[PDB]
Amino acid sequence: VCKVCGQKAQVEMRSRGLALCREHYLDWFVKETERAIRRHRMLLPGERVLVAVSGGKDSLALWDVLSRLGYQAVGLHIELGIGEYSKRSLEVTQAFARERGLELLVVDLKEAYGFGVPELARLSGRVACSACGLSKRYIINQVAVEEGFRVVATGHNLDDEAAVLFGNLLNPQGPVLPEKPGLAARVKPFYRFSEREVLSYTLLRGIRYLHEECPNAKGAKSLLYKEALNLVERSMPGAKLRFLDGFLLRECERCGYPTTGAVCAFCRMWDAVYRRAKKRKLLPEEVSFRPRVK
Amino acid sequence: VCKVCGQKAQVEMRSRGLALCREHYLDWFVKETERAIRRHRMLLPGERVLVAVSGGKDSLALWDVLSRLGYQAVGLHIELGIGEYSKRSLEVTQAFARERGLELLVVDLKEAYGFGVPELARLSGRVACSACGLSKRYIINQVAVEEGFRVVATGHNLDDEAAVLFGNLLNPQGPVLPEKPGLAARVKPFYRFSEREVLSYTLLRGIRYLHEECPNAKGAKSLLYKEALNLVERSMPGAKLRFLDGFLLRECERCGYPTTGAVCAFCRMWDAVYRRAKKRKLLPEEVSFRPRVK
Ligand code: SF4
Ligand code: SF4
Ligand SMILES: [Zn+2]
Ligand SMILES: [Zn+2]
Ligand SMILES: [Zn+2]
Ligand SMILES: [Zn+2]
Repeated sequence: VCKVCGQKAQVEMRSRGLALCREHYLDWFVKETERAIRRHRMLLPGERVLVAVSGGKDSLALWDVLSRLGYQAVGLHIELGIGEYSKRSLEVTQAFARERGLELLVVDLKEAYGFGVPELARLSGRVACSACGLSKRYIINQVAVEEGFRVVATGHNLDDEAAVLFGNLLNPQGPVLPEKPGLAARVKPFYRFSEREVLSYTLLRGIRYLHEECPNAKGAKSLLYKEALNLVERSMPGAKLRFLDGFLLRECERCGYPTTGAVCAFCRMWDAVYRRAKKRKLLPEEVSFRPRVK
Repeated sequence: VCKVCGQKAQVEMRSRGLALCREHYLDWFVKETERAIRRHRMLLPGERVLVAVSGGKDSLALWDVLSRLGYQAVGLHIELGIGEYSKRSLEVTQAFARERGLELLVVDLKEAYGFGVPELARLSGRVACSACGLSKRYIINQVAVEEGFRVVATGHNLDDEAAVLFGNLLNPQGPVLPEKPGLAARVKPFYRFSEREVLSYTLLRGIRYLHEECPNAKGAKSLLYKEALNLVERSMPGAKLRFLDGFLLRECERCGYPTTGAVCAFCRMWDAVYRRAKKRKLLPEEVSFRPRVK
C-alpha cells in the first residue's frame, strides 16, 4: 500500500523499502531531488543551469525536474553525427523542449568541426566512445563558459557512479565538481537515484524519451559493470547504495581552456584529425583547426 | 600451442595469457603453489600440516599438491551430519586418503557433540551455515592445537578471496594467518589460483572429488558474488586478480581457547543448544556440555 496515502502502490523501491502511488512517487522523486541539491549546495533558487540533454530518460527527466523546481534550465544537445541515432536523439530532444517551451542550445559536430564521431574515431585513432566522450566533455564546458553558466547538470545516477567505482576497482565522481577558472561546475542531482527509479519517474510523468541506445557500444565496459551489480542488487536490495556509500593546471596553447599539458587533449585530437584529413585530401591544405577561445 | 613445449595446449588461462599441455599445466600448478608457499613463508620443507579436507576439488587438490611437495600433510574431515551429503563427502575423502596412503583424521559432529548441523541450526537459532561455519573454524583449530600442528592449510582460492572482498564492499583474508597462543596458523596456498585453474588441475590429475554441493545453500551470498565477478571476468580476463591485487584477546571461561568475550561464540552456542535440548527433553537434565580444554 502507498506509504503516504494508503491507496494502491504503483512503484516499489525495495532498496528503500518504500512504496508509493503514482502521485506520491512523483512527489517524492522531485522532493528527493531538491534534497540532493540542498544537501550539496548544488544550485541557487532560480539559478541559470545548463543541462546536458541527450534525449534519454535520465537527462529529459532531469530537465523536467529542474524546471519544476523553478531553476532556469537551458538544455544543450550535441548532434554527434552517429547516423539515424543522432538524428532521432535530436528530434526527441527538440520535441521535448518545444512542448515545454524550454530553450534548447544545439551544437552539430559535423557543422562545427567537419566530422561526425564515426570519421572522428577513424581519423583520431581512438575508439569512437573515447573520441566522443572527450568531445562531449569539452563542448559542454565550452558552451557553459561561453554562455555564462556557473554550473552544468548531468543526469548521471547511482547506477552510473557505482558502475564507475566498480570499473576502477577492477581496472586501476562527486555530486558536485567545483567551478574553476576555465571550468563551469558539474552537479549530478540524480546521484542517489537508481536507474529504475529515474525510469519510473520518466514513465509516470509521461515523458517521451529515446528508447534506442547508441550503436556503439554494444560492448560498453560500463554496461558489463551494471549487469553484474544489478545481478547482485536483485537478490540484495540496497547493494549499490551500500557499496557506494561505504566507500565515501595550465591554459591550453591553442584554445585557452584548462589542461595538464601544453595543448589540451581536445585540441590535440582535432589537430591530428585535421592533419590526417589533409594528408588524405579531405580538407584543403591551407585550412587549419581554429578552436573558439575563452 | 603449449608455451613450454609447443605441442597441443590442453588448458588456456586468458587471465595470464598462458597455454599449457597437460604435463606442463600440472607442472606449472605445482610450481606456482610452491611459489606461494615460499613468497609468504607459509611452510617448512617437511613440516607437518593439517589440511582441512571436505572432499571437494580445492581441498583434495591441495592435499594432493602439499604431499607432492613432500610436506607431512595430514587431512582433517568433519562429518557435519548433513544427510547423504555429509555421508558422500566422507566416503570420497576416505577413498582419496586410502588410495594415496595419507592419514585422515575424522571428527563426527553428532558423535562428539550430539547434534548434526541441521539440529544445531534449529536449536542455536542460527542459520545452518552460521552454526556450521563456526563449528568448522573451532574444531579445525582445536584439532590442530590438540595435535601439535603449528599450521593449518585450507584450499581457499582467488575466487573465494575476491568474493569475500566484494561482499564486504557491498555489506560493510591474507594468505597467512599468524600463529598465536591458542591459534594455529592458517595458510591459503591456492590464494592466487582461479577456481577454474584448481578444477583443471584436479581433472588432469585424475582426482575423484565430490561433485555434489551442500543442500544449503542454495542461496549462498558467496555464490551471488562469484557469479557477478565471473560475469565480468569472462569479458575481462584478470578482473578478479586485478581487483584483489589493487586493494592489497582473552581465554574462554569454558574451554580456554581465544575469544574477545568471557565465553567464546562456540561454547556459547553449544551451551544454549544443550540447554534448549534439555528444555525440550532431548538430553537428560544432569548432562552438561564439557568442551575439550587447551
Ligand atoms: S556510446 Fe560511445 S559513442 Fe555512442 S554516444 Fe555514448 S559515448 Fe558517444
Ligand atoms: S554450505 Fe553452509 S552448511 Fe553446507 S557446508 Fe558449507 S557451510 Fe556448512
Ligand atoms: Zn499515495
Ligand atoms: Zn585546447
Ligand atoms: Zn607442454
Ligand atoms: Zn570456548
